[PDB]
Amino acid sequence: MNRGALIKLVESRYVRTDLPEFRPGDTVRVSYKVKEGNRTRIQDFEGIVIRIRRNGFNTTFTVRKVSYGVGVERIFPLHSPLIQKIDIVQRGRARRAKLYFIRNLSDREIRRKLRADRKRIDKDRAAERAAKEEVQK
Amino acid sequence: MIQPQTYLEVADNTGARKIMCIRVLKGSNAKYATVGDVIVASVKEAIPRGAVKEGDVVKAVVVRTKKEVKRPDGSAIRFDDNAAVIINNQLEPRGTRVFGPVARELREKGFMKIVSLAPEVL
Amino acid sequence: AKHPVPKKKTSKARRDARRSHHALTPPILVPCPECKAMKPPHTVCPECGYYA
Amino acid sequence: MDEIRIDVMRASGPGGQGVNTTDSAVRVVHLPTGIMVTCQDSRSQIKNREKALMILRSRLLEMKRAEEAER
Amino acid sequence: RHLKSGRKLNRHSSHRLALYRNQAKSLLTHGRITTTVPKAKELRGFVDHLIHLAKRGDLHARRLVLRDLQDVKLVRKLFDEIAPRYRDRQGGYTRVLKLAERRRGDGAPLALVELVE
Amino acid sequence: MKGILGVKVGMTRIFRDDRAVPVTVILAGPCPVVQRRTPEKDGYTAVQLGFLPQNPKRVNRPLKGHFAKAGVEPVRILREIRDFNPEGDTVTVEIFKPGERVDVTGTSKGRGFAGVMKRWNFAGGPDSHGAHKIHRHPGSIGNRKTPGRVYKGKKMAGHYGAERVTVMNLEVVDVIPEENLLLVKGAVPGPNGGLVIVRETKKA
RNA sequence: UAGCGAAAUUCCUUGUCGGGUAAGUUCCGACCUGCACGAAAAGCGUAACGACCGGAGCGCUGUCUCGGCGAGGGACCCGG
RNA sequence: UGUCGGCUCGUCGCAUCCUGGGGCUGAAGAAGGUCCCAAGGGUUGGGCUGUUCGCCCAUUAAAGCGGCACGCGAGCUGGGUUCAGAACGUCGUGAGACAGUUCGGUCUCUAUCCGCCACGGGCGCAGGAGGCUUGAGGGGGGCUCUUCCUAGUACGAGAGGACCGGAAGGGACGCACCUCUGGUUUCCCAGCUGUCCCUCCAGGGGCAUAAGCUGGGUAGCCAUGUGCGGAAGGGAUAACCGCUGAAAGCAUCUAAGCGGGAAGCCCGCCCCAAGAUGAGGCCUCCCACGGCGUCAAGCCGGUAAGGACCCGGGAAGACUACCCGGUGGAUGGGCCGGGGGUGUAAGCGCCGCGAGGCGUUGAGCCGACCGGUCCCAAUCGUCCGAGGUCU
Ligand SMILES: [Mg+2]
Ligand SMILES: [Mg+2]
Ligand SMILES: [Mg+2]
Ligand SMILES: [Mg+2]
Ligand SMILES: [Mg+2]
Ligand SMILES: [Mg+2]
Ligand SMILES: [Mg+2]
Ligand SMILES: [Mg+2]
Ligand SMILES: [Mg+2]
Ligand SMILES: [Mg+2]
Ligand SMILES: [Mg+2]
Ligand SMILES: [Mg+2]
Ligand SMILES: [Mg+2]
Ligand SMILES: [Mg+2]
Ligand SMILES: [Mg+2]
Ligand SMILES: [Mg+2]
Ligand SMILES: [Mg+2]
Ligand SMILES: [Mg+2]
Ligand SMILES: [Mg+2]
Ligand SMILES: [Mg+2]
Ligand SMILES: [Mg+2]
Ligand SMILES: [Mg+2]
Ligand SMILES: [Mg+2]
Ligand SMILES: [Mg+2]
Ligand SMILES: [Mg+2]
Ligand SMILES: [Mg+2]
Ligand SMILES: [Mg+2]
Ligand SMILES: [Mg+2]
Ligand SMILES: [Mg+2]
Ligand SMILES: [Mg+2]
Ligand SMILES: [Mg+2]
Ligand SMILES: [Mg+2]
Ligand SMILES: [Mg+2]
Ligand SMILES: [Mg+2]
Ligand SMILES: [Mg+2]
Ligand SMILES: [Mg+2]
Ligand SMILES: [Mg+2]
Ligand SMILES: [Mg+2]
Ligand SMILES: [Mg+2]
Ligand SMILES: [Mg+2]
Ligand SMILES: [Mg+2]
Ligand SMILES: [Mg+2]
Ligand SMILES: [Mg+2]
Ligand SMILES: [Mg+2]
Ligand SMILES: [Mg+2]
Ligand SMILES: [Mg+2]
Ligand SMILES: [Mg+2]
Ligand SMILES: [Mg+2]
Ligand SMILES: [Mg+2]
Ligand SMILES: [Mg+2]
Ligand SMILES: [Mg+2]
Ligand SMILES: [Mg+2]
Ligand SMILES: [Mg+2]
Ligand SMILES: [Mg+2]
Ligand SMILES: [Mg+2]
Ligand SMILES: [Mg+2]
Ligand SMILES: [Mg+2]
Ligand SMILES: [Mg+2]
Ligand SMILES: [Mg+2]
Ligand SMILES: [Mg+2]
Ligand SMILES: [Mg+2]
Ligand SMILES: [Mg+2]
Ligand SMILES: [Mg+2]
Ligand SMILES: [Mg+2]
Ligand SMILES: [Mg+2]
Ligand SMILES: [Mg+2]
Ligand SMILES: [Mg+2]
Ligand SMILES: [Mg+2]
Ligand SMILES: [Mg+2]
Ligand SMILES: [Mg+2]
Ligand SMILES: [Mg+2]
Ligand SMILES: [Mg+2]
Ligand SMILES: [Mg+2]
Ligand SMILES: [Mg+2]
Ligand SMILES: [Mg+2]
Ligand SMILES: [Mg+2]
Ligand SMILES: [Mg+2]
Ligand SMILES: [Mg+2]
Ligand SMILES: [Mg+2]
Ligand SMILES: [Mg+2]
Ligand SMILES: [Mg+2]
Ligand SMILES: [Mg+2]
Ligand SMILES: [Mg+2]
Ligand SMILES: [Mg+2]
Ligand SMILES: [Mg+2]
Ligand SMILES: [Mg+2]
Ligand SMILES: [Mg+2]
Ligand SMILES: [Mg+2]
Ligand SMILES: [Mg+2]
Ligand SMILES: [Mg+2]
Ligand SMILES: [Mg+2]
Ligand SMILES: [Mg+2]
Ligand SMILES: [Mg+2]
Ligand SMILES: [Mg+2]
Ligand SMILES: [Mg+2]
Ligand SMILES: [Mg+2]
Ligand SMILES: [Mg+2]
Ligand SMILES: [Mg+2]
Ligand SMILES: [Mg+2]
Ligand SMILES: [Mg+2]
Ligand SMILES: [Mg+2]
Ligand SMILES: [Mg+2]
Ligand SMILES: [Mg+2]
Ligand SMILES: [Mg+2]
Ligand SMILES: [Mg+2]
Ligand SMILES: [Mg+2]
Ligand SMILES: [Mg+2]
Ligand SMILES: [Mg+2]
Ligand SMILES: [Mg+2]
Ligand SMILES: [Mg+2]
Ligand SMILES: [Mg+2]
Ligand SMILES: [Mg+2]
Ligand SMILES: [Mg+2]
Ligand SMILES: [Mg+2]
Ligand SMILES: [Mg+2]
Ligand SMILES: [Mg+2]
Ligand SMILES: [Mg+2]
Ligand SMILES: [Mg+2]
Ligand SMILES: [Mg+2]
Ligand SMILES: [Mg+2]
Ligand SMILES: [Mg+2]
Ligand SMILES: [Mg+2]
Ligand SMILES: [Mg+2]
Ligand SMILES: [Mg+2]
Ligand SMILES: [Mg+2]
Ligand SMILES: [Mg+2]
Ligand SMILES: [Mg+2]
Ligand SMILES: [Mg+2]
Ligand SMILES: [Mg+2]
Ligand SMILES: [Mg+2]
Ligand SMILES: [Mg+2]
Ligand SMILES: [Mg+2]
Ligand SMILES: [Mg+2]
Ligand SMILES: [Mg+2]
Ligand SMILES: [Mg+2]
Ligand SMILES: [Mg+2]
Repeated sequence: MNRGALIKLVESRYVRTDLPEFRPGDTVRVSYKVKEGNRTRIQDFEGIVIRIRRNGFNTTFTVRKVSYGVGVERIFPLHSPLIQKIDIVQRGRARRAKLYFIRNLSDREIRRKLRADRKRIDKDRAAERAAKEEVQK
Repeated sequence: MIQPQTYLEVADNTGARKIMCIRVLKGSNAKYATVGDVIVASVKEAIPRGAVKEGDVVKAVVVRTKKEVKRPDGSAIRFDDNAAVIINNQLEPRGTRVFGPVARELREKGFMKIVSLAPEVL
Repeated sequence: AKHPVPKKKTSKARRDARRSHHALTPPILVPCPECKAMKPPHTVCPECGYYA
Repeated sequence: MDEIRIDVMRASGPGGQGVNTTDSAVRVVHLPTGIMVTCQDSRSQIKNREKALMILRSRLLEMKRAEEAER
Repeated sequence: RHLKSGRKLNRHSSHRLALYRNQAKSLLTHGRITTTVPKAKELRGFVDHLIHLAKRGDLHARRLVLRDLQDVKLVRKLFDEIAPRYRDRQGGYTRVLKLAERRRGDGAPLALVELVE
Repeated sequence: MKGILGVKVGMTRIFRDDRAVPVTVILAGPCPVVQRRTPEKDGYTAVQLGFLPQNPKRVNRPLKGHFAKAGVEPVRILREIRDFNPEGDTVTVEIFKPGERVDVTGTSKGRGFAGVMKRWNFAGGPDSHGAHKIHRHPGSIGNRKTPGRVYKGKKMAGHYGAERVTVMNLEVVDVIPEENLLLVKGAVPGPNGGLVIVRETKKA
């Protein structure tokens, strides 16, 4: 009975590792399996990461964006079977965890407040185009 | 959540700008109202010589809430502010072009007339 | 002196009755490894000592 | 009378713990016309009811003499 | 209701905190200390941590124990005599023992926080 | 009338076909039959179902004889299930099929000596104008001389919770026999470790 | 008389009309039918000034929908 | 014998506002009128006024009436009324007066008894002891709207628009739960200020609350969040519909008898429960007196099964009780792994005059959650406890 953990982790066979890295302070777009009137589609959602709530399974994350004058946020179950493809577009400096403070000043300052994490930027573009040539030959 | 005495913005061009919820139209004694619901409200201000003037008691349907809406598929979505659209007893917008995103919930309520004019059907 | 006021002088019979469970309960002691002195359970003792 | 609703209630103003309980301030209303008249100066309901009604009568009268002569 | 949390303490944050630190300083000074049953039990956990943290070495760990114990000479001793003595004695670096005495006046149950050996 | 014991192990959420569903996780290990009481031997039909293993030394009680009476490893706990004499010598999670709805009884968390407001979710009292004496206070309780007393069972503060609570019509989600696990529709009484029973609901 | 006037004065009275509000026995403008103003027990008015009394709006908020959690001093247990 | 209204908590009545059923209709259908049956449950938010009352806005299935000292001030409020001040109209020569107005105006920490909500101690239960139970009796719960399908059919000139049977969704309310969303999380982590100190720099503590301020936060508790409940169904019955049917050759639902028929009643569901002294039942364990009592009625030291004390400790808990563990051991505490929170420690190196910046680095630190390991601590021992009446 000393498996209180693993037990919860057994039904947790709904896991998914087809999902890149992304720490708060970097914009990212996700194609969600959104059902239209009756059919199914993949409405793209393009925004920055605000919250990341880690709790083993069901560990969700939030994404807020500007839309025609209004700001809209969305919380996504990380290992949700409806996250077709979560694509990274640009990473930046964190210096925070839950950065709701962007709500306050969502302007050209929010850009100079959220820098460009050249650290991960390099590691990303490099490891990408570097391991590509390896998978080639 | 939207209750009486609540100020909502106007996502359409009905001329209205801000309206205070007079009441939530639902069960005998509702308590709140979120995206998709319809509420009796009063215009607390409107564009000069608009289609609807200050003090007009109209019925409107929520389009955006500050309180995130839960999705059956575990998903969640929250807006920056609370707004709606002045409707007809025919449950159709008194105005046309309705700028500003909406919600997919409006779809299961028969307000497709809205969603068609709503650019960002999020 | 305020609202809370006893109505009647509690009969001396009821008083004692009240203090029924009021009686004490003798302490608990056991013989010790050192002397024959009676140490309280799970405890050391003066003029006795201990180990480890 | 069948169209005159009579309502009673606690008077308003001084009257010690009397007025507080001893209500009986009369107030009538002509349902079809929606014109009510009230009175709470006397210490007795009936005394007021008489006023209230008779007053209403006077009101309606002039309202009838109004249109009647208006025509 | 809500003791689902960890342990228990009296006084107020600042106080109880300084309390632990004080009983720590005093403890590492004499080794065998007498106090109340609870104060001991809690103090037990607190001290062991400092000892095991001292079991380490890096000056960071040092400066870390310098947040609780202030006396540089005292902490110095910890990284010299105290820690080594308990080498390879992972966990339970101290001992708690019930005393038969009872503080007069308040009837307090005394005890002992002994540095195992 | 299906019936099997188990304990609440925790709860997360799964994904049905393309929708999210919060579910609770129970553990229905093998429950050895101990005493199939017939109406002849008693007056009602039922079955004593054991549970967790035991240090044979702790069960030195006459329980030893009761266990040996059916010849079984000394379990820890055992209760009855009215109107239910199945088969074999042990019940399992195989009893429930993904789709059947079940009733689960548990022991609610004890909220100790809870206040009226907390207990029966009352209204309380004015936080502003009114005297800082009756914020969370039942206020009135009775009338004048008539009746002069208090209606028995009048909702008052006090020790509340930690009792027998039965939740109903929880649909059986994915059941994995591979580990004696069982998934249900989430909201289940009792903490993470309480002994609960799972029976057959009454839809019709 | 001037002036003021359902008034710190208007019983009928939530007078009537206009304004403010979704809705206003209160509030403001106005008429006069002043139960019961009115010229030094002063009349009408008035910048500024009140911990003075009334109405509205903005801002904001556990006042409220409606409550939840947390801290400490009591309460509670033991010794005096 | 504290007096309005308000708040809080309600409970009862039925002359029923709603939902339930039913008769008649000047009842086509829809909708309605009126009368009968029927409290089980429900019976909104707001503007104005001290108000009750009422008027009004928006809605509603409906926004019921009344009793309980027009329920409730040892539960609260104090706007009203009901002292002293003051004022206007006002009557009085006046002092003063006004169910005539206006402004202000001290509601008293300790519950003995009954009663009510919770919890324990004692005895009892004609052997002792452990586990599981029976359900007498009682408590809880009883609401409802909306779209569509049947079918735009029956009905109807038309506009409209059914019964019945079925499905789906929503409100309010109840119970329970932390997965998710959301909250708190008093030292979990970090940033920041003034200052005093350690130790000059770096680094670091106290204090600015009872956290100094701020950014964020697991477990826990929790609602805004999640699940589930009202029901089905059996039985009897209400007003009522009807049968056979005489009195009374006809007639009649009744006078014998019989059937159908309510959100109501009984049962069913859920919770308590043999102090059900009418003390129930089941399964299992231990068993003789060893001595006085001639009898009857009892006592005594030791025992058995088994329990208690003490100790570590708990989502259990004021206390006590409840629950597991107590070396034949993972009970807590420490240590290690993990989950989790924060968000690149310290030190050193590099760049820049410098504040700082870069790397070392998802680093360091790290409460409660999940699990492991005997380093610390549950060492040791004590008391109790049928030996079971008569026919
Ligand atoms: Mg899978
Ligand atoms: Mg995926
Ligand atoms: Mg620019
Ligand atoms: Mg205007
Ligand atoms: Mg429509
Ligand atoms: Mg469109
Ligand atoms: Mg468009
Ligand atoms: Mg005596
Ligand atoms: Mg005694
Ligand atoms: Mg008077
Ligand atoms: Mg009265
Ligand atoms: Mg009277
Ligand atoms: Mg009288
Ligand atoms: Mg008079
Ligand atoms: Mg507690
Ligand atoms: Mg401090
Ligand atoms: Mg610790
Ligand atoms: Mg609680
Ligand atoms: Mg609560
Ligand atoms: Mg509650
Ligand atoms: Mg209630
Ligand atoms: Mg309230
Ligand atoms: Mg007060
Ligand atoms: Mg006071
Ligand atoms: Mg007081
Ligand atoms: Mg009273
Ligand atoms: Mg005027
Ligand atoms: Mg008047
Ligand atoms: Mg008026
Ligand atoms: Mg006029
Ligand atoms: Mg007017
Ligand atoms: Mg007007
Ligand atoms: Mg207007
Ligand atoms: Mg207003
Ligand atoms: Mg008006
Ligand atoms: Mg004129
Ligand atoms: Mg005069
Ligand atoms: Mg004058
Ligand atoms: Mg004069
Ligand atoms: Mg004069
Ligand atoms: Mg003047
Ligand atoms: Mg002036
Ligand atoms: Mg002055
Ligand atoms: Mg003044
Ligand atoms: Mg409050
Ligand atoms: Mg608390
Ligand atoms: Mg507190
Ligand atoms: Mg406290
Ligand atoms: Mg004392
Ligand atoms: Mg209530
Ligand atoms: Mg009917
Ligand atoms: Mg009818
Ligand atoms: Mg018909
Ligand atoms: Mg017709
Ligand atoms: Mg009832
Ligand atoms: Mg109100
Ligand atoms: Mg108001
Ligand atoms: Mg107002
Ligand atoms: Mg008012
Ligand atoms: Mg009022
Ligand atoms: Mg009126
Ligand atoms: Mg209306
Ligand atoms: Mg009543
Ligand atoms: Mg009264
Ligand atoms: Mg009262
Ligand atoms: Mg009072
Ligand atoms: Mg009162
Ligand atoms: Mg009283
Ligand atoms: Mg006052
Ligand atoms: Mg007043
Ligand atoms: Mg007054
Ligand atoms: Mg005079
Ligand atoms: Mg006043
Ligand atoms: Mg006053
Ligand atoms: Mg005091
Ligand atoms: Mg008492
Ligand atoms: Mg009884
Ligand atoms: Mg019963
Ligand atoms: Mg047709
Ligand atoms: Mg046709
Ligand atoms: Mg036709
Ligand atoms: Mg025809
Ligand atoms: Mg036809
Ligand atoms: Mg049509
Ligand atoms: Mg019909
Ligand atoms: Mg729907
Ligand atoms: Mg939670
Ligand atoms: Mg949470
Ligand atoms: Mg800290
Ligand atoms: Mg701090
Ligand atoms: Mg400092
Ligand atoms: Mg100092
Ligand atoms: Mg530095
Ligand atoms: Mg310095
Ligand atoms: Mg200091
Ligand atoms: Mg100092
Ligand atoms: Mg500090
Ligand atoms: Mg100071
Ligand atoms: Mg201080
Ligand atoms: Mg903080
Ligand atoms: Mg926060
Ligand atoms: Mg939390
Ligand atoms: Mg609490
Ligand atoms: Mg709720
Ligand atoms: Mg129903
Ligand atoms: Mg429902
Ligand atoms: Mg039925
Ligand atoms: Mg017939
Ligand atoms: Mg015949
Ligand atoms: Mg016949
Ligand atoms: Mg007939
Ligand atoms: Mg007859
Ligand atoms: Mg029925
Ligand atoms: Mg029925
Ligand atoms: Mg019953
Ligand atoms: Mg003998
Ligand atoms: Mg005998
Ligand atoms: Mg014991
Ligand atoms: Mg034990
Ligand atoms: Mg032992
Ligand atoms: Mg352990
Ligand atoms: Mg442990
Ligand atoms: Mg521990
Ligand atoms: Mg993490
Ligand atoms: Mg760095
Ligand atoms: Mg370098
Ligand atoms: Mg530079
Ligand atoms: Mg520097
Ligand atoms: Mg720290
Ligand atoms: Mg860790
Ligand atoms: Mg050991
Ligand atoms: Mg070791
Ligand atoms: Mg003995
Ligand atoms: Mg004996
Ligand atoms: Mg014999
Ligand atoms: Mg015989």
